[PDB]
Amino acid sequence: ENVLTQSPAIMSTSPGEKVTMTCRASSSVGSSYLHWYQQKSGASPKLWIYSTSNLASGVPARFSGSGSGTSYSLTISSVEAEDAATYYCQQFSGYPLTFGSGTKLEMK
Amino acid sequence: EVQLVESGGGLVKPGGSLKLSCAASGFTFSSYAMSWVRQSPEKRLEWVAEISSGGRYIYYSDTVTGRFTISRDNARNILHLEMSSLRSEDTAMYYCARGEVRQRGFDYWGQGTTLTVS
Amino acid sequence: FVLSVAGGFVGLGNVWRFPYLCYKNGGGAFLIPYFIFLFGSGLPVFFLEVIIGQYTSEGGITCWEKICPLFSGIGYASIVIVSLLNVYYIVILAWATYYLFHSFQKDLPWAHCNHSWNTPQCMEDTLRRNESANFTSPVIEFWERNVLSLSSGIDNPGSLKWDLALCLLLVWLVCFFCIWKGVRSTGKVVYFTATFPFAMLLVLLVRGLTLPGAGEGIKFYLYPDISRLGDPQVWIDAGTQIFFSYAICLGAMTSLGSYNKYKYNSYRDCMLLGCLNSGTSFVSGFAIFSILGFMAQEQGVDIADVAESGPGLAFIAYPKAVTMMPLPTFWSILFFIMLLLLGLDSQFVEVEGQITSLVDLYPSFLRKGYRREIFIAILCSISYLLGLTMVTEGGMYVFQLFDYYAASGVCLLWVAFFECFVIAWIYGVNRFSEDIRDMIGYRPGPWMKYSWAVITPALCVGCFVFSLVKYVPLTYNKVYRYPDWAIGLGWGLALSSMLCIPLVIVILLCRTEGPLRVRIKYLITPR
Ligand SMILES: O=C(O)CC1=NCN=C1
Ligand SMILES: [Cl-]
Ligand code: NA
Ligand code: NA
Repeated sequence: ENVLTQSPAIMSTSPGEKVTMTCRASSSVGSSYLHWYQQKSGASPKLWIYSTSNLASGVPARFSGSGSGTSYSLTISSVEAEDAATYYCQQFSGYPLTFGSGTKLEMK
Repeated sequence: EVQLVESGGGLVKPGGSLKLSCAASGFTFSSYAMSWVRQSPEKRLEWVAEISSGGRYIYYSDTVTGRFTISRDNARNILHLEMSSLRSEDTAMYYCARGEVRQRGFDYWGQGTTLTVS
Repeated sequence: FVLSVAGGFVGLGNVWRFPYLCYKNGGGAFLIPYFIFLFGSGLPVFFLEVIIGQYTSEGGITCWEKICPLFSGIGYASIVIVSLLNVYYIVILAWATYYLFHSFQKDLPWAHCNHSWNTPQCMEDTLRRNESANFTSPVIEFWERNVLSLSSGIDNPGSLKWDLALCLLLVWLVCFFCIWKGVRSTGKVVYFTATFPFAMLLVLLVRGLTLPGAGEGIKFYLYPDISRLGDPQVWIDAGTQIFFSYAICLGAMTSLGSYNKYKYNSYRDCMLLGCLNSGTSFVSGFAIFSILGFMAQEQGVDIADVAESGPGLAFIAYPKAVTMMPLPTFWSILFFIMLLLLGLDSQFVEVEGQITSLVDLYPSFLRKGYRREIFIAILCSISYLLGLTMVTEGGMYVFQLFDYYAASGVCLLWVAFFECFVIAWIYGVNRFSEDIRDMIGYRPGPWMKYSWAVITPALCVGCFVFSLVKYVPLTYNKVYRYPDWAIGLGWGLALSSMLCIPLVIVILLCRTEGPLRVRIKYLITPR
C-alpha cells in the first residue's frame, strides 16, 4: 500500500488565524492524483480539494493546497467557525487507494 | 440532485455475511465508477473496493481482497458490496463514494451504514 | 515517450506535404477541411490509436485481438500503408539528399540560369518583370530538369536516373544502419534534432514573411474565396493530410502504444503533440506561402501558377527562399540537413513501427538475433528496389501516384472510418471509455465519444462517397492527366490496403466453424 502519514490529528486553531496541515506519502503521487477531504462532526466526508491545488463545489477560497510528489499540504488563510472538522488527504494513483489519518482541526 | 443512499447496516456475527445496498440517483449511474469507503470507529477513513463504469474493472483493498465482492445493478442504479468471512476488525461505517475521474476523486459521498461485528 | 514521438510525426508531412496540398487546393479553401478533419477526426483518431496501443499488451496487427478480433486486418491494412509510405517517403529523402549534395558548391544550381540543364525558355527571376507566360524560373526548371529530369509521362520512364539511385541508396544505408544495426536518436535529441528543425523553420518563416510581396501569398494562404468546396479533392486531400501528418492510419502509433505504461496519462500528451504538429504545419504554411507570394510578385505571374502544384513545392519555394537569403550555400546545407533530419526521424519511427508490428505478428517465426538482422536488410532491399521506380525520369509521376493513392488516399479514410466504427459500434464508446478511465483516469468527454461514434465515421464516409459521386481524376501539376492504366495502378495500390479488412473478415469467417451469427458473435468478442 501507499501509507499516507499526516499531520497530528488534534490541533487547536483560534478563529481568524492562518493554519495549515501536511500530508506525507510513502510513495510518489502524481500531484494531479491526490485529493483532500473534509468530514464534519459525525457527518459523511465530502471532497474538498482535488488534485492538491483545486477546490470542490462549495469550498471557500480560504482553502488552498501545495506540494507535489511526496509532501502535500492544505493551507487555510483564515479559519472561521465553520471549520471544526476532520481532514483526510487521499492519493488516488495506486490501485490500493489509501486515505490519510485524521486531522481534527478543533477550536479553542 | 445527486444523492447516494446506502442501506443494509446492522450487527452480524464474526465470520458472517452481510450485503450492502448503495442506491443511487441523480446521475447516469452506468457512466460513473463507484467505490466503497469505510470509516473505522476511531474515525480513520479507509478505502475498501471500487468498481469501474461498466463493472469489468474491479479493485479491492489489500486487507479485503479475498473476501469482499463489489457489484452493480445499472438497470435500477444500485451499488452492492457482498461480504463473507467478516472478521472482528471489519466493523466500520461504510460509505459508497462516486469517484470516476481520478483527478477529481470521490466528489459525491453517501450516508453511513453502521456495521458492527460482535 | 514524447521525445521519440515529437519527431515521429512532425516530419516531412508538415514541411513538404501540407505545403503543396494547400497549394494544389487553392490555399485558403484547404484550411477549412483541414481544421474540420483536425478537430472532428484527427485528434480523436490520434487518441484512439494511442489508447488502442496502450490498452493492449501488444500493438499493430495483434492489438485487434484484445479489441474485436473479427476486424483483425486493420493492422494488416496499416502494414500495407506503412510499407508503401516507407517507399515513397524515403524517395522524398532521396531528393532532399540530392539537393544537399548539389548545395556544397559556392554558386547554387537553382540560383542562376546559365546552366547545362536549362532550356532557352529560362530567365532569372529578377529579369522576368523587365521582359514584358511560357517561361520557367531557374528553381522550377532546375528541379524538373536536373533533380527530376522529368519526362513526358508515366508511360515514358526513360532511364533509371543516375545519382538519385545513389542518394536513395545513401538514405537507405543510413536507415538500415541506424534502426536495428545501431541505435536511434538517444542523446542527440536534446539541443539538436528537435529544436534545430524548429529554429530552421523559424528562420525560413522570418525570411519568407519579410520578403516583398509576401502579403498576397498569405492572402492566398488564408482566403477561402477560390477553389470552392464543392469539388471533393479538397476534402479528401485535407483528410488524408491529417491522417498522414499524424501517422494515424499507419499502425506506427499503435506500435508506440504498448511501449507506454498502462496507467499513463496520455490524453494531454496527445493533444499537446497534435497541436504542436498542427502549429508546425500551419507555421510552415505561412513560411512557404509567403515565399510563393514573393515568387509571384517577382515573376509577375499569379500565385497559383508560380510553382509546382505537386510534390515539388517544398523543393522549389524553400530553395528559392534560400537563394534570397544571405550566404545561401550555408542555409541550403542546413535546410536540406533539416529535411533529412525530419524525414530520417519519421522514417526511423515508421520502419521501427512496421518491424515491431511484423515481429509481433510472427514471434519466433523469424528468430531474433540472427534472422532479425536479415529481415531489416530484406525489407530495406525490397523497399529500395520498389523505390527505384520513383528515381527514373518518369519518377515524379509514379511518386505522385503513390502520394495520392498508396498511403494517403481512400485507404486512410477507410482505415480511420473502420477503426472508429469498430471501437464505437462494436467495442462500445462506453466500454472503451471505461478502459480509458482505468488507464488515463477519466472517461473522455463528448468530443472524443461523439467523434468516434458519429463525427469521424460521418466525415470519412461523406468524403469517401463525395470523392466518388463527383469523381475527379488524378492530375499532376494541373497539366498532366494520368492514363487509365496509371489510375488503375493507383487504385490497386489503394485497394491493397482497403481490401485487407474484408479479406480478413472472409478469412476469419471461413476458418471458424458454426452458423454465421454465432461466428460473428465469437469473432467480435475481445480476447
Ligand atoms: O508527417 C510526417 O512527415 C511524419 C509521418 N507521417 C507518416 N509517417 C511519418
Ligand atoms: Cl498537418
Ligand atoms: Na521529426
Ligand atoms: Na507531419
